Amino acid sequence: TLKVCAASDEMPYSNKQQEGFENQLAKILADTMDRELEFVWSDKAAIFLVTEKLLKNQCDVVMGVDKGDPRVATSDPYYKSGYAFIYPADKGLDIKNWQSPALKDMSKFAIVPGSPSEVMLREIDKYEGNFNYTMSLIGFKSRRNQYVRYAPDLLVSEVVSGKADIAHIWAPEAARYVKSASVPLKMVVSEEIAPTRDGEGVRQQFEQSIAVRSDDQELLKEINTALHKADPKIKAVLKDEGIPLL
Ligand SMILES: [Br-]
Repeated sequence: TLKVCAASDEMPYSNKQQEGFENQLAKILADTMDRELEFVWSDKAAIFLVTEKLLKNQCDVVMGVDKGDPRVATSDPYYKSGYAFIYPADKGLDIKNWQSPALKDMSKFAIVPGSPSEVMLREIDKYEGNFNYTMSLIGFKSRRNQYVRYAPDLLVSEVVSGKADIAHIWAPEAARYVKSASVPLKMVVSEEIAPTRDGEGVRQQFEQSIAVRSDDQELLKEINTALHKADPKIKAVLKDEGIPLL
C-alpha cells in the first residue's frame, strides 16, 4: 500500500472526498507503483502534513512540497509553477511584473502572508496600507479557531467582486477558480526571480516534488521511477486543472 498524508479540507489540492488535484495525482502514483492507495487524513491545513504526519510516521508520502525542502527527501520535480497576478481582463490594465507602474496606483491586494507576495508588497511600499485588508481575509489560530482553513477561492472572489484591485497568488491554488470566475480574469505568472532595491532577488517560481522521510530512500527511488513513467498522466491532470506549467 501507499500511505499518503493528505488534508481533509484544503481545496483545490485535497479534500476527504478526494476531489482535489493532488488526490488525483495520488491515485496515479499508487496505480503506477502497483500499490493500494491509503489516505491518512489530517484535519489541519496542508502546511502541517510534513511535521505532524509524515515526520511522525503516520504516513509515508506528502504529495507536494518545494524541491529540496530540508526537512525531507524530495523526488525529482514533477512540475514547476509560479505566483501570479490576477486581475480583471479587458480593463486595459498593464501588469507584467512587480515593477509595473500600474501596481503603484492600487491599494487593495489579495495576498497570502508569509509568501513572496508579502516580501514584494513591502518592496513596493504597499504592505502597510494593505495590512488591514489582508488580515480581514486570512484566518489565524485562536482559542476559537484551532483548525485554520486556507481558502484561496476567497482571494480570487475578491478580484471578481472588485474589493481587491488585484491578487497575487500561487497559481496552482488559484487556477480552477480563475477559470470558473464569473467575470473574465487575467492570470499573469511572475518572473522567476523578482529584483529588490536593497535586499536580494525574491523567487516567485518553484519546482514541486513528492516528499518522503529522509531515510526512506528505497521508497524515494520507486517514486522517481513511477513519476517518470506516469509523467503524461500527471501533466494531464495538472493541465486540466488550469495550472501554468513552467
Ligand atoms: Br514578477
